[PDB]
Amino acid sequence: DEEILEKLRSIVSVGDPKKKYTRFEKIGQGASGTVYTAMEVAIKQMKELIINEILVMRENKNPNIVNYLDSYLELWVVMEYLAGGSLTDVVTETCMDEGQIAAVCRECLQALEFLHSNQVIHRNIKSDNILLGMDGSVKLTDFGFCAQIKRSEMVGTPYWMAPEVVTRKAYGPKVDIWSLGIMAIEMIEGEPPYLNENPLRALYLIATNGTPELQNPEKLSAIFRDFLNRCLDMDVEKRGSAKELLQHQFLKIAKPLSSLTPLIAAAKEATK
Ligand SMILES: O=C(c1cc(CO)ccc1Cl)c1c[nH]c2ncc(-c3cnn(C4CCNCC4)c3)cc12
Repeated sequence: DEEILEKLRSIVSVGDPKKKYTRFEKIGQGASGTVYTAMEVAIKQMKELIINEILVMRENKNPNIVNYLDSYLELWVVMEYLAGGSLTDVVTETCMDEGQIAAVCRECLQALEFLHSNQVIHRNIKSDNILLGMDGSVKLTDFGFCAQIKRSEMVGTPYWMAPEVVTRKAYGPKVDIWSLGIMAIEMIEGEPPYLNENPLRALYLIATNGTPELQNPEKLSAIFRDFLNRCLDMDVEKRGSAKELLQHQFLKIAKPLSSLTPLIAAAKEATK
């Protein structure tokens, strides 16, 4: 209703975006809207959720969060451009080693530590929401499902949701730790657990089986298996916080972020 639209209109910038930005080039299509490149920036063209998202993004700037630049009123959102694409492209088309996985996990944990200390829960951590820079920069985006703080809304993407979310229990920031654990499984196996199943049967599987099992756990080092176990603990109090996990031994084997640029080149070659 008009009252929420007025609040949204008071938040967006005024002036012609067609006059501030040039060289529009379409680079994608999805559920939300159409993504363009301009001058380098990335512009997504598409109620109370759009307000929460713009507000949370302006208020929570961090080097491990894609920079929100501007918005215009149908609704255009201007972000920094990360030319290396998404982590999804890398996870589905390449074999990442433990040093590369640890580098990505560390970057994601730094973004989560920042968010959780600012009482923000992302609730939609997945490889699709991780953007890569041409230098190997790792950044988090899509704050549409975020909540400012316990919660009990069944919010997220089925395959990456924590059991306490799926079962509609009072939950906290550690739901993002579980989702990161699922994203580390994506990095290992190419997919989150139960992707072959329909989203509802995955929800039942998360609620009944709990901690998912790896297809080949013997292939992982002892320190990596432990890191995953701390991410995917059933008991929320036992599950590690972002601050605690930043000190885990697994992150000490992290390779420089430059080690990710051959993966970006491989993903770009596979998806052409
Ligand atoms: O999309 C968003 C976005 C997200 C939100 C969150 O709601 C808000 C607003 C925006 Cl503008 C991006 C923000 N910065 C980006 N930097 C790079 C890319 C990028 C690079 N390559 N690709 C594609 C993937 C499909 N295949 C062809 C290549 C996309 C996308 C964005």
